[PDB]
Amino acid sequence: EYFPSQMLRTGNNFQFTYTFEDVPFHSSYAHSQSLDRLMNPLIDQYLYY
Amino acid sequence: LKHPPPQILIKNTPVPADPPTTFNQSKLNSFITQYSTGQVSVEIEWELQ
Repeated sequence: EYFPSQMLRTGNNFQFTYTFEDVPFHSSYAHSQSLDRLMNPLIDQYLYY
Repeated sequence: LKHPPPQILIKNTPVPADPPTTFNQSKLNSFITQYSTGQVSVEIEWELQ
C-alpha cells in the first residue's frame, strides 16, 4: 500500500506498454555437425602428434 | 654507370602434365616441354663530339 496505485470502479479500465531490451535470439535448431568432426575427411593434416 | 641499363629477365611459365586424381601434397614436377621464340628490338641514341 506504500506505492501509488490506480483505483477502478466497474466502469474503469487499466493499461500500460513495455519494451524489451536487446536480447539474443533463442536458437531453434540443432547442429548437423559435431564439434570433433569439423575436419575435411579426405586430407591429412600438416601437423604431427 | 652508377645506374646502368637495367637487366631484363625472361622465363617460360611452367605447364604441368596431368596430375594424379587423388590429392598429393608434393609439388608437381611433371611438365610439358616447351620453348619460345620471338623478336627483340633495341634502339640507342648517341651524342657526338
